[PDB]
Amino acid sequence: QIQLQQSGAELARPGASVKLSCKASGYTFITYWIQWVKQRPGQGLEWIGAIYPGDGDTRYTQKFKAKATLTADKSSSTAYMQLSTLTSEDSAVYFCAKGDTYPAAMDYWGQGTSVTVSSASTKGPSVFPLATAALGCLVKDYFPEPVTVSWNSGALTSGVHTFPAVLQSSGLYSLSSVVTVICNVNHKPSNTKVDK
Amino acid sequence: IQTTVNTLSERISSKLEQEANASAQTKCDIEIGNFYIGCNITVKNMCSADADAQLDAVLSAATETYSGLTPEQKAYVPAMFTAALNIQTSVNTVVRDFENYVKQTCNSSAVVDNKLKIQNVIIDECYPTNLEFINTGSSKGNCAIKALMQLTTKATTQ
Amino acid sequence: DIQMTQSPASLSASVGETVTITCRTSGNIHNYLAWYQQKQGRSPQLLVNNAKTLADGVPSRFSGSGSGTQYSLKINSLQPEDIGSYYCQHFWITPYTFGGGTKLEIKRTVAAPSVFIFPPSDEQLKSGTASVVCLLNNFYPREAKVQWKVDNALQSGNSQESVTEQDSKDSTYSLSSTLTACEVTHQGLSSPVTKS
Repeated sequence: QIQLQQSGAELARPGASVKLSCKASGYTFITYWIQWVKQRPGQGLEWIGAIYPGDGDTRYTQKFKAKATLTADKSSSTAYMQLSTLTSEDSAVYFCAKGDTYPAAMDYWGQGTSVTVSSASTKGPSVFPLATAALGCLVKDYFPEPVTVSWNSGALTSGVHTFPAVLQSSGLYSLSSVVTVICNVNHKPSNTKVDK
Repeated sequence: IQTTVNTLSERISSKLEQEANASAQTKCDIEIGNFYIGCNITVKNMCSADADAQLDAVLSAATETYSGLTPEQKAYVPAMFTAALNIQTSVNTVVRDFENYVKQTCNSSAVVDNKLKIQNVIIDECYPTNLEFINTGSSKGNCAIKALMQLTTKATTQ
Repeated sequence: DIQMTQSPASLSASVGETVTITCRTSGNIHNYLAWYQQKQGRSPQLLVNNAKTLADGVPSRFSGSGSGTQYSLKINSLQPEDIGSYYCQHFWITPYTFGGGTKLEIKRTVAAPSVFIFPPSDEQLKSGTASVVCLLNNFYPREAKVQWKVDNALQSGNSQESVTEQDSKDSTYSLSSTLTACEVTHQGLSSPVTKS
């Protein structure tokens, strides 16, 4: 019923700016506060702040009062978070989440936007295959994160192990996905949809 | 008993029209929706737009009404706190205790960040006493009005 | 400003054991407190609201208790689907803060790796790159050693490895190592299995 759609994976440049969009659907977007949380990779949850789409009222954590500007468009039912002066500590996942008539707890959560701030260039994955028996896909040389892997357009779920990617010394990323018993690799930041 | 309740509503309406400069014709940001409970419930809009000033006037009205209370009437007040707020006190600390309760409660995110326009007020018990809810126009202001209304009702249970 | 100490930061336990996570506040927060569960690479999901109230769809083994400065999320009958991170969050007064997080993991019986090896696919060779992949599938004690020996020579500084998080269906781990023979050492095998 209630769905929060978030903007797709972005590559940001250091010291520049990025704008994140949270499209609400399934409720009166104008009567409930929206909240934003940041999670640095492998770290805990950070409360950024909250906007009240009707009033337009905002509350902020001090730390982010310089980094993040919360806005909302009632006509579109989209909340916006704007990130400025992008350091490396802004490389994180940002979540929007519906609250109540006061901010309160976040009961419905958006999927999250992965923001990588970097000078390097986007590069699409090369998907190399691999041979109960184990078969697999190698997703080599891609940037930024993340890549999604599915097997048989989602038919194959059991026995799948998609691994945490590794940062090859070049600064490009690699991961392998295997299943024991054709694989669909997606890389939004380079709009790649290889299905080996 | 009700004679005391009337003083309170008078003093709240006066102290409010003076320090908070409110009138029965001022626009209400927060309007009372429904009031639920031999007791007679009425709502009086005495609205304004400056919450902190409203809260300060409600407390000076309750302070004055309490201090005016006779020695016997005062001795009865400690029981009402426990019954209405699950908080203990004494005839020499009621005032300060009431103001911490309010300061703490009426500055909670569910009070001050609540963007709800129509507010409902519900009270369990009441014993032909006429009760008046002064809608102050703010969640903070009405929060203290609700706190006094809880003490007033569990007072009419004697 | 309300501060939130959550303890412990890690827990292990056997299926069916009961598990408790504590959140401690600098001030009284009058039960304006939520618990969330986060499964690997997913959004947080609300578990308990207003300290004690369970959310919709949340199973009966989750419980929440607490007074003014001390709140607890209890899991009687710990299940393998419960693997993940758990956070608390107060909403007593803006600004909202989170807890540090608890990482729940499951103790189970020792399970030996299944080892498979993959030869650099022809396409990768064509591109002047040769990655050889070693996969350990479903072992329990996460502690593992993959040694690389091509031409029976212990290679070094040329391998990258990657582990998964515990599988909810087995409570096991999986491992992938890349070289750009593998000797597997684990406390569920006797002599280190070597595939080449």
